[PDB]
Amino acid sequence: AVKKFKPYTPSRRFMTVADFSEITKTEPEKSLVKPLKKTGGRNNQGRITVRFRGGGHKRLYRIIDFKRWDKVGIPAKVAAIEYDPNRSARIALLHYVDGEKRYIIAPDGLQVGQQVVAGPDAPIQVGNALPLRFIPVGTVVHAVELEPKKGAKLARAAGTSAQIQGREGDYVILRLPSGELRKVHGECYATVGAVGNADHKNIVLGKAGRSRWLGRRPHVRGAAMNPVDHPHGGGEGRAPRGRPPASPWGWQTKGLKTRKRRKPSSRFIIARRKK
Amino acid sequence: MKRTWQPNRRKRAKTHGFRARMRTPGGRKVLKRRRQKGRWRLTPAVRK
RNA sequence: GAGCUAGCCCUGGCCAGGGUGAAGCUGGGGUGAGACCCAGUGGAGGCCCGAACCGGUGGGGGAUGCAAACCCCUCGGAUGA
RNA sequence: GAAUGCCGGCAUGAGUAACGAUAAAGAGGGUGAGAAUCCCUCUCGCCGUAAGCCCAAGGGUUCCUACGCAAUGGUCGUCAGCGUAGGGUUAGGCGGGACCUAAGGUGAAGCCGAAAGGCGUAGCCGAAGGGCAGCCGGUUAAUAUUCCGGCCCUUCCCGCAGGUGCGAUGGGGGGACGCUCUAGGCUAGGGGGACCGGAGCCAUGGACGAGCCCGGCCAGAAGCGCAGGGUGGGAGGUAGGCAAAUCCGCCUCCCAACAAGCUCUGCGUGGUGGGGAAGCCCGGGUGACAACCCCCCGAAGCCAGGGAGCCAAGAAAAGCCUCUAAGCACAACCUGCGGGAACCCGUACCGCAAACCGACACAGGUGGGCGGGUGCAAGAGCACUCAGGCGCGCGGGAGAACCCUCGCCAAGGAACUCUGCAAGUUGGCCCCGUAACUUCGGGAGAAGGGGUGCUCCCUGGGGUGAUGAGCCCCGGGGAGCCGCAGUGAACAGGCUCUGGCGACUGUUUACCAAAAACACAGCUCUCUGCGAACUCGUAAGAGGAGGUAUAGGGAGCGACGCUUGCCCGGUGCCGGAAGGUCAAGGGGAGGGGUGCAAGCCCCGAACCGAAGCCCCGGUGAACGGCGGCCGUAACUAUAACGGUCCUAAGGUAGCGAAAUUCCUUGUCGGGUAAGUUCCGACCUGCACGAAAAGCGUAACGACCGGAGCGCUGUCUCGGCGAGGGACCCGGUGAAAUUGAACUGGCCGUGAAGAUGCGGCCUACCCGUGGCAGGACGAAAAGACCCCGUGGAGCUUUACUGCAGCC
RNA sequence: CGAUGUCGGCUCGUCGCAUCCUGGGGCUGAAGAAGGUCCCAAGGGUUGGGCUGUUCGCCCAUUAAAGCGGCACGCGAGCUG
RNA sequence: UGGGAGAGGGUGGUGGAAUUCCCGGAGUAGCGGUGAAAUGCGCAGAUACCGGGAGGAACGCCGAUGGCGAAGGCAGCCACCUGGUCCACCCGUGACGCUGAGGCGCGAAAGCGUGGGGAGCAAACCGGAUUAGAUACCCGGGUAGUCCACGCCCUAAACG
RNA sequence: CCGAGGGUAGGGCCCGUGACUGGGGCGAAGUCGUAACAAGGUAGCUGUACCGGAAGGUGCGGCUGGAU
RNA sequence: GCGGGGUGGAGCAGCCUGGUAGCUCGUCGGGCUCAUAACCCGAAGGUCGUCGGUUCAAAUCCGGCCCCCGCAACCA
Ligand SMILES: [K+]
Ligand SMILES: [Mg+2]
Ligand SMILES: [Mg+2]
Ligand SMILES: [Mg+2]
Ligand SMILES: [Mg+2]
Ligand SMILES: [Mg+2]
Ligand SMILES: [Mg+2]
Ligand SMILES: [Mg+2]
Ligand SMILES: [Mg+2]
Ligand SMILES: [Mg+2]
Ligand SMILES: [Mg+2]
Ligand SMILES: [Mg+2]
Ligand SMILES: [Mg+2]
Ligand SMILES: [Mg+2]
Ligand SMILES: [Mg+2]
Ligand SMILES: [Mg+2]
Ligand SMILES: [Mg+2]
Ligand SMILES: [Mg+2]
Ligand SMILES: [Mg+2]
Ligand SMILES: [Mg+2]
Ligand SMILES: [Mg+2]
Ligand SMILES: [Mg+2]
Ligand SMILES: [Mg+2]
Ligand SMILES: [Mg+2]
Ligand SMILES: [Mg+2]
Ligand SMILES: [Mg+2]
Ligand SMILES: [Mg+2]
Ligand SMILES: [Mg+2]
Ligand SMILES: [Mg+2]
Ligand SMILES: [Mg+2]
Ligand SMILES: [Mg+2]
Ligand SMILES: [Mg+2]
Ligand SMILES: [Mg+2]
Ligand SMILES: [Mg+2]
Ligand SMILES: [Mg+2]
Ligand SMILES: [Mg+2]
Ligand SMILES: [Mg+2]
Ligand SMILES: [Mg+2]
Ligand SMILES: [Mg+2]
Ligand SMILES: [Mg+2]
Ligand SMILES: [Mg+2]
Ligand SMILES: [Mg+2]
Ligand SMILES: [Mg+2]
Ligand SMILES: [Mg+2]
Ligand SMILES: [Mg+2]
Ligand SMILES: [Mg+2]
Ligand SMILES: [Mg+2]
Ligand SMILES: [Mg+2]
Ligand SMILES: [Mg+2]
Ligand SMILES: [Mg+2]
Ligand SMILES: [Mg+2]
Ligand SMILES: [Mg+2]
Ligand SMILES: [Mg+2]
Ligand SMILES: [Mg+2]
Ligand SMILES: [Mg+2]
Ligand SMILES: [Mg+2]
Ligand SMILES: [Mg+2]
Ligand SMILES: [Mg+2]
Ligand SMILES: [Mg+2]
Ligand SMILES: [Mg+2]
Ligand SMILES: [Mg+2]
Ligand SMILES: [Mg+2]
Ligand SMILES: [Mg+2]
Ligand SMILES: [Mg+2]
Ligand SMILES: [Mg+2]
Ligand SMILES: [Mg+2]
Ligand SMILES: [Mg+2]
Ligand SMILES: [Mg+2]
Ligand SMILES: [Mg+2]
Ligand SMILES: [Mg+2]
Ligand SMILES: [Mg+2]
Ligand SMILES: [Mg+2]
Ligand SMILES: [Mg+2]
Ligand SMILES: [Mg+2]
Ligand SMILES: [Mg+2]
Ligand SMILES: [Mg+2]
Ligand SMILES: [Mg+2]
Ligand SMILES: [Mg+2]
Ligand SMILES: [Mg+2]
Ligand SMILES: [Mg+2]
Ligand SMILES: [Mg+2]
Ligand SMILES: [Mg+2]
Ligand SMILES: [Mg+2]
Ligand SMILES: [Mg+2]
Ligand SMILES: [Mg+2]
Ligand SMILES: [Mg+2]
Ligand SMILES: [Mg+2]
Ligand SMILES: [Mg+2]
Ligand SMILES: [Mg+2]
Ligand SMILES: [Mg+2]
Ligand SMILES: [Mg+2]
Ligand SMILES: [Mg+2]
Ligand SMILES: [Mg+2]
Ligand SMILES: [Mg+2]
Ligand SMILES: [Mg+2]
Ligand SMILES: [Mg+2]
Ligand SMILES: [Mg+2]
Ligand SMILES: [Mg+2]
Ligand SMILES: [Mg+2]
Ligand SMILES: [Mg+2]
Ligand SMILES: [Mg+2]
Ligand SMILES: [Mg+2]
Ligand SMILES: [Mg+2]
Ligand SMILES: [Mg+2]
Ligand SMILES: [Mg+2]
Ligand SMILES: [Mg+2]
Ligand SMILES: [Mg+2]
Ligand SMILES: [Mg+2]
Ligand SMILES: [Mg+2]
Ligand SMILES: [Mg+2]
Ligand SMILES: [Mg+2]
Ligand SMILES: [Mg+2]
Ligand SMILES: [Mg+2]
Ligand SMILES: [Mg+2]
Ligand SMILES: [Mg+2]
Ligand SMILES: [Mg+2]
Ligand SMILES: [Mg+2]
Ligand SMILES: [Mg+2]
Ligand SMILES: [Mg+2]
Ligand SMILES: [Mg+2]
Ligand SMILES: [Mg+2]
Ligand SMILES: [Mg+2]
Ligand SMILES: [Mg+2]
Ligand SMILES: [Mg+2]
Ligand SMILES: [Mg+2]
Ligand SMILES: [Mg+2]
Ligand SMILES: [Mg+2]
Ligand SMILES: [Mg+2]
Ligand SMILES: [Mg+2]
Ligand SMILES: [Mg+2]
Ligand SMILES: [Mg+2]
Ligand SMILES: [Mg+2]
Ligand SMILES: [Mg+2]
Ligand SMILES: [Mg+2]
Ligand SMILES: [Mg+2]
Ligand SMILES: [Mg+2]
Ligand SMILES: [Mg+2]
Ligand SMILES: [Mg+2]
Ligand SMILES: [Mg+2]
Ligand SMILES: [Mg+2]
Ligand SMILES: [Mg+2]
Ligand SMILES: [Mg+2]
Ligand SMILES: [Mg+2]
Ligand SMILES: [Mg+2]
Ligand SMILES: [Mg+2]
Ligand SMILES: [Mg+2]
Ligand SMILES: [Mg+2]
Ligand SMILES: [Mg+2]
Ligand SMILES: [Mg+2]
Ligand SMILES: [Mg+2]
Ligand SMILES: [Mg+2]
Ligand SMILES: [Mg+2]
Ligand SMILES: [Mg+2]
Ligand SMILES: [Mg+2]
Ligand SMILES: [Mg+2]
Ligand SMILES: [Mg+2]
Ligand SMILES: [Mg+2]
Ligand SMILES: [Mg+2]
Ligand SMILES: [Mg+2]
Ligand SMILES: [Mg+2]
Ligand SMILES: [Mg+2]
Ligand SMILES: [Mg+2]
Ligand SMILES: [Mg+2]
Ligand SMILES: [Mg+2]
Ligand SMILES: [Mg+2]
Ligand SMILES: [Mg+2]
Ligand SMILES: [Mg+2]
Ligand SMILES: [Mg+2]
Ligand SMILES: [Mg+2]
Ligand SMILES: [Mg+2]
Ligand SMILES: [Mg+2]
Ligand SMILES: [Mg+2]
Ligand SMILES: [Mg+2]
Ligand SMILES: [Mg+2]
Ligand SMILES: [Mg+2]
Ligand SMILES: [Mg+2]
Ligand SMILES: [Mg+2]
Ligand SMILES: [Mg+2]
Ligand SMILES: [Mg+2]
Ligand SMILES: [Mg+2]
Ligand SMILES: [Mg+2]
Ligand SMILES: [Mg+2]
Ligand SMILES: [Mg+2]
Ligand SMILES: [Mg+2]
Ligand SMILES: [Mg+2]
Ligand SMILES: [Mg+2]
Ligand SMILES: [Mg+2]
Ligand SMILES: [Mg+2]
Ligand SMILES: [Mg+2]
Ligand SMILES: [Mg+2]
Ligand SMILES: [Mg+2]
Ligand SMILES: [Mg+2]
Ligand SMILES: [Mg+2]
Ligand SMILES: [Mg+2]
Ligand SMILES: [Mg+2]
Ligand SMILES: [Mg+2]
Ligand SMILES: [Mg+2]
Ligand SMILES: [Mg+2]
Ligand SMILES: [Mg+2]
Ligand SMILES: [Mg+2]
Ligand SMILES: [Mg+2]
Ligand SMILES: [Mg+2]
Ligand SMILES: [Mg+2]
Ligand SMILES: [Mg+2]
Ligand SMILES: [Mg+2]
Ligand SMILES: [Mg+2]
Ligand SMILES: [Mg+2]
Ligand SMILES: [Mg+2]
Ligand SMILES: [Mg+2]
Ligand SMILES: [Mg+2]
Ligand SMILES: [Mg+2]
Ligand SMILES: [Mg+2]
Ligand SMILES: [Mg+2]
Ligand SMILES: [Mg+2]
Ligand SMILES: [Mg+2]
Ligand SMILES: [Mg+2]
Ligand SMILES: [Mg+2]
Ligand SMILES: [Mg+2]
Ligand SMILES: [Mg+2]
Ligand SMILES: [Mg+2]
Ligand SMILES: [Mg+2]
Ligand SMILES: [Mg+2]
Ligand SMILES: [Mg+2]
Ligand SMILES: [Mg+2]
Ligand SMILES: [Mg+2]
Ligand SMILES: [Mg+2]
Ligand SMILES: [Mg+2]
Ligand SMILES: [Mg+2]
Ligand SMILES: [Mg+2]
Ligand SMILES: [Mg+2]
Ligand SMILES: [Mg+2]
Ligand SMILES: [Mg+2]
Ligand SMILES: [Mg+2]
């Protein structure tokens, strides 16, 4: 994992790339891809609404199966594991004995050539999807639905995992990747195992050029601006913040909680995140 | 050096042309004003 | 009003030639097995030199200009943000 | 009569500057009223990865021909992109449309908004992307893949024949894709030929030659050959591809497998149709029955959807093939052949420019293709040159100062100056050689040196061919020759040492700043559980993201190394079902108005009562802040030590006269003959200090300092030379400025700096080339400063309000 | 203030004399040589470097001497910046 | 060849006690801590008690003056993989041995890098005492670290 | 041709010296504390880490060369 | 120029609000100790920088003069 480079340019010193050894197929499934329209961070008004975005490599979108409960009981062979540019995780190509072909995000330890299945009866085995209530308490799990039949919402990123801690009634207790303890409904599906490609966080981008490849445009500090641009803008020479550190839009950016207080899911959060 | 006028027949007709004016309230009131003033040409002329 | 300019989007196009010689690979040495070393092969890079192309560092000229920002000498980048 | 008034007219500056790249001209002969300027010829010069040719955009008749010169043309004009008139643009195959989708735009459904309108799936529109059938030659004063000729092809309609379960918008396949590198075989293009065809040529000392000079092809259907691309076959099951499906997907089995077969392109050949030079002669004719061949170089182009490697993971849709559904199987579709049918728009000409963008025939700007030869290591570099195109729309003289651009310079060599600014120097290739330091890559083209041409001889290997000759590509050795000098011309780093700052490549104030500023990988804090946070929007709806805490937002810091100390009293943020305060509301002790009264009507205390605030803690890579005085050691001096006041706590490591040090050129050391700068130290740091990070750091820098070598007209100290101007003559002819002017010096006076007043002095009238002391010269109603109860941007614990949030 | 360009340098000077040198003197605590001090005198002369933007100053090496001031702190329609 | 004892080593798994935190109940004026105290914690309901939950680390009794390892070192339990080692038999090879400069590997704690984890403990640090002072010992806290993975470090009263 | 050597350029080892700086040894009667030797008044020592005017203190692990 | 300050030997209270000078340390005497320090018991020492005024009365309130810190000195 994590391929290094000799320092033969200044930027190769620290640049590390993924080793891609789990990949078995280097071109996507034509039936499962569609064009991913780059927004550049512009909304339908044409206005930049998320700053410093654009100019990254072209990408096609892989249709990922975040349901899996609509092919209950139909086994599928893991045909390949493919590089997906729209997500940190790797993806897995499934050939259902049905004849259907679908993508899922590749959990850790998944081996090409094995079988996976989904349903209340599925073996508790890496790559299988079951309603949260049928999964043994204590087992790690990923790609979890937050509400039944609404699609997998949590624990989708590379390396991430949610652990089933307990259950009460129609709900089980998860420890999300963040360390929040949340009640999620038992009928919500989830895939046992943690998401693969855990070495994803040890990638050293290496140079400004690699952030540009990813579509991330240069970020300009508030302190680098003028008072017409930002609370931190101006001052003769360099200047400390000189007020509570704030965003471009005025709100404080150090500590100020921003989750809506009266949000209904508060009743279902047992403990706010850790660390 | 590169100057400000860079003629473009398509850009001309799609920006100031008759159909662009007719679409919007401000564009219609232009044609209204130039008609009321007696302008011989209500819109820029372009060859196409 | 974005036919200037700024950013982004979609679709195309361009970048003479020369230099350096990463990983890998093969063979050889090495070891219990290795690490690793050696040669060859290989052809990486916001690598090197340099036109087109993109710039505008210093100096001179120009100053009712050839020109409301130009000309000459010089200089930066030139597979890349 | 004044408003730097307004409009117009006309002056002044002035026959002045200028006449727009220094690529360059001269003669002859024509035409004409008139000729440096038009035409022809000869000579000369310039471009030749263009200053030539071809597309696209933009322009819109500017194209061709006749007639013409008033204005336009920076001069002239008989000429012209000018005036007048006539003529000129021909397509089923080229481009666009009757085809397809991309962003985007629009938008039946639907959603939202006082109105106007905003949004929005499908669908529609939308191209320089996909798809699609024409190549060569000839002809016109002007069009040609368009007309003509030869040879080809496409679709539509109808018909004949043969074949088949036919039939779609729907299912499926395909279309269909990146970057870098790249194989085989060709083509374009080019070099050579003692071979082939040609008008001729023999000069001025020689050559009648294996001499010089010129040319030696282009297109082509079927077929064939070479090269590649694409592609398994069959059967059984089937629940998936939102109906169906023999298709496609998944499973098994048999055979086929670096093939082959089938298919599709490229190239070659190919019936046939064209082309065909110099030279001579008046665009043509001839050459000419022209020849038309061999060898080599050879693409970035073609075969193509080839191959390999890599990560940053690389449109869509139709045409097309297949499946079937309604329907229909007198159909319909497929294949072959035949006849017929085939519309609309563009097509002139300019197109790196005198016709496009710059008010101009403006030294600027403008996308794509072709871009020949030789030599220089290569090349689109450089020099010369082909094809082709130009000498730039004022000239002729003169040979001053001075200016520009350029060349050389004795002795010295930075002494110049803020600074080696500028200009020298160095300069490509091959070989020898190359330090501190380092993150082991680098530093490095370090530094420094040697070689470089020509002739003869010997010889090694590679491509092609064949294993040989020839041509071509890398070489190795020996002996020589010439010159001041052999990358003999042109293009082509000066080097080093040492600090500061920023890791680095990048980015920036278009048009005075390119930097140490911004960005940057990286680090940390913080927010965000997804209908996320946040952002734009009244909203709907979007972005975030078809992402999910290894994720996304915000903030600071800024590779890396070693680190980042103490203060939570104030502000911020965070936590805290107590307490306090707290609005509307609840409550109603209790008063009031009025009425005959029931009543109607008003005021109203305790008490209950959110967030916020108070209060209680937390919290620094949150805002920030990190002491004073007095005394003390057995020489002095200085305090490890102590005393006391204060604080929320009293600056830790590291660093320090610094991009920070006021006193200050501090002091000492180095370098220098001499050093306010520089480097190294010291520490009484006016006024360093730890993510507004602290101290370092290899590499990097058109950054900013200091020094040395080299070399120089930078200088001592200037001199000469060249060209373009300046000067003169012919042509054309501005400008700002301007109260009028008959416009001298001194010493005085004057609103305090007088051509203009006084006194004295000096002075015949008018120019031309020059110089800048004055005319408080010109320019711009001073940017500085103040004044205005003038304006704007910005800030905040100024006031007040609003969005948003609670 | 409907603009009088501001330091220093370079270039070009010109003037004053309260004289730095050179020429002429008196007094000296002037033996000589060399000084001091004052008087007359503006004719001429009054160097080259290191440092710093500097004027100034310090220093190096010389000198007969290394004068001080005015001229819009002379001089930017003369230059530099 | 046949047998044995053992915390020898590595991987994965897992068991109970305790501590802390969290939630529910119950309950009230103190708890804690010391030489004595104060800081601290507690009517915002602590301490002490019961039930539930989460998480990390370490394995009581067995346990010994014991065992294994070359040393460093190794202790709940289970399975796997693996080293050493002793006895028996007297079967096989026939001196094949001993030591070992260099070399290579292993090497307690602390420490370092990148991830993770973090209950208890605890350098640094804050606070309360003590004291002339108290940058200490004692008390309340508390960051590294202690734990896991990979990679470094290679020291020792590494001692018999 | 070679050739003493001369010149230019860059290296390597040694020596002397250098503002200042770092500890070290020694030095009849200096200042501060009392870390060690007794359980030295917190048993000592230890490798490491961090801190502090100074001896030293503390953490982790080790040793007995620890008293009772 | 503007602000604060001077009081036993040392560092600080009292000033504002007139009458009363106080805290820690040091010093001096005694104690414990073999002795010193620490510790314990007692005590001395300040006319409040100086002058002038106000007042019955000034460390205190008001003016100088001295002195010591601190802040400022900007536009050219
Ligand atoms: K003025
Ligand atoms: Mg790397
Ligand atoms: Mg390396
Ligand atoms: Mg992978
Ligand atoms: Mg598709
Ligand atoms: Mg998107
Ligand atoms: Mg839209
Ligand atoms: Mg935008
Ligand atoms: Mg945003
Ligand atoms: Mg953006
Ligand atoms: Mg993602
Ligand atoms: Mg992936
Ligand atoms: Mg739920
Ligand atoms: Mg990273
Ligand atoms: Mg990307
Ligand atoms: Mg930034
Ligand atoms: Mg700023
Ligand atoms: Mg700024
Ligand atoms: Mg703005
Ligand atoms: Mg604002
Ligand atoms: Mg603001
Ligand atoms: Mg600010
Ligand atoms: Mg600023
Ligand atoms: Mg700023
Ligand atoms: Mg500042
Ligand atoms: Mg501040
Ligand atoms: Mg703020
Ligand atoms: Mg908000
Ligand atoms: Mg949470
Ligand atoms: Mg421009
Ligand atoms: Mg344009
Ligand atoms: Mg157009
Ligand atoms: Mg167009
Ligand atoms: Mg347009
Ligand atoms: Mg529009
Ligand atoms: Mg229009
Ligand atoms: Mg409308
Ligand atoms: Mg309207
Ligand atoms: Mg209307
Ligand atoms: Mg009309
Ligand atoms: Mg209009
Ligand atoms: Mg444009
Ligand atoms: Mg290029
Ligand atoms: Mg080379
Ligand atoms: Mg390979
Ligand atoms: Mg320039
Ligand atoms: Mg220069
Ligand atoms: Mg100009
Ligand atoms: Mg130019
Ligand atoms: Mg040039
Ligand atoms: Mg370059
Ligand atoms: Mg009047
Ligand atoms: Mg006026
Ligand atoms: Mg007027
Ligand atoms: Mg007028
Ligand atoms: Mg007029
Ligand atoms: Mg008139
Ligand atoms: Mg006139
Ligand atoms: Mg005139
Ligand atoms: Mg004149
Ligand atoms: Mg002129
Ligand atoms: Mg001119
Ligand atoms: Mg002539
Ligand atoms: Mg003429
Ligand atoms: Mg004429
Ligand atoms: Mg002619
Ligand atoms: Mg050429
Ligand atoms: Mg025009
Ligand atoms: Mg005319
Ligand atoms: Mg006429
Ligand atoms: Mg004219
Ligand atoms: Mg003209
Ligand atoms: Mg005529
Ligand atoms: Mg025509
Ligand atoms: Mg035709
Ligand atoms: Mg039609
Ligand atoms: Mg459209
Ligand atoms: Mg098209
Ligand atoms: Mg495409
Ligand atoms: Mg076509
Ligand atoms: Mg054809
Ligand atoms: Mg033709
Ligand atoms: Mg004709
Ligand atoms: Mg069919
Ligand atoms: Mg179909
Ligand atoms: Mg495809
Ligand atoms: Mg694709
Ligand atoms: Mg050739
Ligand atoms: Mg052919
Ligand atoms: Mg089926
Ligand atoms: Mg003939
Ligand atoms: Mg190409
Ligand atoms: Mg191709
Ligand atoms: Mg790549
Ligand atoms: Mg589409
Ligand atoms: Mg029928
Ligand atoms: Mg058929
Ligand atoms: Mg039609
Ligand atoms: Mg045409
Ligand atoms: Mg050009
Ligand atoms: Mg032209
Ligand atoms: Mg012209
Ligand atoms: Mg032009
Ligand atoms: Mg040629
Ligand atoms: Mg060359
Ligand atoms: Mg000319
Ligand atoms: Mg020209
Ligand atoms: Mg002339
Ligand atoms: Mg003359
Ligand atoms: Mg020239
Ligand atoms: Mg020369
Ligand atoms: Mg000469
Ligand atoms: Mg000379
Ligand atoms: Mg020199
Ligand atoms: Mg010299
Ligand atoms: Mg110099
Ligand atoms: Mg000079
Ligand atoms: Mg030179
Ligand atoms: Mg050269
Ligand atoms: Mg060196
Ligand atoms: Mg070296
Ligand atoms: Mg060096
Ligand atoms: Mg260095
Ligand atoms: Mg190295
Ligand atoms: Mg090089
Ligand atoms: Mg040679
Ligand atoms: Mg020769
Ligand atoms: Mg010779
Ligand atoms: Mg160079
Ligand atoms: Mg930089
Ligand atoms: Mg910078
Ligand atoms: Mg830095
Ligand atoms: Mg750095
Ligand atoms: Mg670059
Ligand atoms: Mg600028
Ligand atoms: Mg500007
Ligand atoms: Mg501008
Ligand atoms: Mg700048
Ligand atoms: Mg730059
Ligand atoms: Mg910037
Ligand atoms: Mg940087
Ligand atoms: Mg970092
Ligand atoms: Mg908004
Ligand atoms: Mg989305
Ligand atoms: Mg950086
Ligand atoms: Mg380092
Ligand atoms: Mg520290
Ligand atoms: Mg605080
Ligand atoms: Mg606070
Ligand atoms: Mg607090
Ligand atoms: Mg209300
Ligand atoms: Mg409340
Ligand atoms: Mg503060
Ligand atoms: Mg200092
Ligand atoms: Mg200094
Ligand atoms: Mg410094
Ligand atoms: Mg500074
Ligand atoms: Mg400072
Ligand atoms: Mg200083
Ligand atoms: Mg000095
Ligand atoms: Mg010295
Ligand atoms: Mg000092
Ligand atoms: Mg800060
Ligand atoms: Mg700062
Ligand atoms: Mg550095
Ligand atoms: Mg740079
Ligand atoms: Mg630079
Ligand atoms: Mg120098
Ligand atoms: Mg030098
Ligand atoms: Mg000169
Ligand atoms: Mg001349
Ligand atoms: Mg004339
Ligand atoms: Mg004229
Ligand atoms: Mg008059
Ligand atoms: Mg008069
Ligand atoms: Mg006169
Ligand atoms: Mg006169
Ligand atoms: Mg006066
Ligand atoms: Mg006067
Ligand atoms: Mg007069
Ligand atoms: Mg008079
Ligand atoms: Mg009078
Ligand atoms: Mg008079
Ligand atoms: Mg006179
Ligand atoms: Mg004249
Ligand atoms: Mg004149
Ligand atoms: Mg004058
Ligand atoms: Mg002047
Ligand atoms: Mg004047
Ligand atoms: Mg005046
Ligand atoms: Mg004047
Ligand atoms: Mg003047
Ligand atoms: Mg002006
Ligand atoms: Mg005005
Ligand atoms: Mg004014
Ligand atoms: Mg003005
Ligand atoms: Mg003023
Ligand atoms: Mg006012
Ligand atoms: Mg007023
Ligand atoms: Mg005002
Ligand atoms: Mg303004
Ligand atoms: Mg005026
Ligand atoms: Mg003026
Ligand atoms: Mg004399
Ligand atoms: Mg004189
Ligand atoms: Mg001065
Ligand atoms: Mg000075
Ligand atoms: Mg003398
Ligand atoms: Mg003077
Ligand atoms: Mg003046
Ligand atoms: Mg002055
Ligand atoms: Mg003055
Ligand atoms: Mg002056
Ligand atoms: Mg000037
Ligand atoms: Mg000046
Ligand atoms: Mg002037
Ligand atoms: Mg309480
Ligand atoms: Mg209570
Ligand atoms: Mg936990
Ligand atoms: Mg035996
Ligand atoms: Mg170890
Ligand atoms: Mg305390
Ligand atoms: Mg032991
Ligand atoms: Mg000799
Ligand atoms: Mg002791
Ligand atoms: Mg003790
Ligand atoms: Mg301690
Ligand atoms: Mg006190
Ligand atoms: Mg008081
Ligand atoms: Mg009182
Ligand atoms: Mg007292
Ligand atoms: Mg009293
Ligand atoms: Mg100011």
